[PDB]
Amino acid sequence: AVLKIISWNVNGLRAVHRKGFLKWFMEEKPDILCLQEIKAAPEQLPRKLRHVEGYRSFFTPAERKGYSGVAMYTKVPPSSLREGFGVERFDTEGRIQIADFDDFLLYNIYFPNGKMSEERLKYKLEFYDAFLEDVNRERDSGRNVIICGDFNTAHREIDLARPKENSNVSGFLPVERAWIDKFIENGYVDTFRMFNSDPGQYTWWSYRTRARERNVGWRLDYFFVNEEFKGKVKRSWILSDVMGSDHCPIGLEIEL
Ligand SMILES: [Mg+2]
Repeated sequence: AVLKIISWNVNGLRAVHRKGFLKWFMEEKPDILCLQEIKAAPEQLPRKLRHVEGYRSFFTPAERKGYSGVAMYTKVPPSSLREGFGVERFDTEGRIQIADFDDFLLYNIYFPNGKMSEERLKYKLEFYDAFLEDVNRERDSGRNVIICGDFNTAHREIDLARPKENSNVSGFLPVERAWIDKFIENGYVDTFRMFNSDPGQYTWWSYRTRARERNVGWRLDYFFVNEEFKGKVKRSWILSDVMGSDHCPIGLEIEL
């Protein structure tokens, strides 16, 4: 059977809701929909957002109000839903949904970002580590994994408009690029680069300069599967026409 999964850093759900998010949701009709940066507290959401017809909905808010948060809409509910890696300082910021769909585990992650300081960076990298360890334990037990969401890092030079002036800014630091190397070398696949080899493919553009209309952007949103499972991924694309956020959605399509 074909399964369509979408992943989107919505940059505040309320905000994307005001730009026809429901219209588009109903149009595309994916089997699972992963969301990052809900920003709003779930018990505050317009009811039509929390109660979408045909979809059970899962919300994982941060402690801070107005901040972070992840969400998942799925036609068929999972066996269970985890909201953490098991290390405290990472699990309390509503960044983690690990949902068990029997055939695979679905990681909906909103990774942090290492900007403004070194501690911020340290936390991002330690987060990366805690995630890698978590996904490996699950994979080593013979489970198949799908990781999607905002990784906050463009992998290679081919993954952003301006690499040269950015390699000392967080998002493209060699350290951050080095991790994605490690991550892959542990047995995981950037699904999109399985089918697309072109440059100029982005998932985020700065609102601040109308960067999208020029396509001066970054690829920060990824779908990852474990190598043993790549045979079953049919499509992996970027829905770059879909407006409403500073990120656009990206999609995965799998078999059985
Ligand atoms: Mg954002």
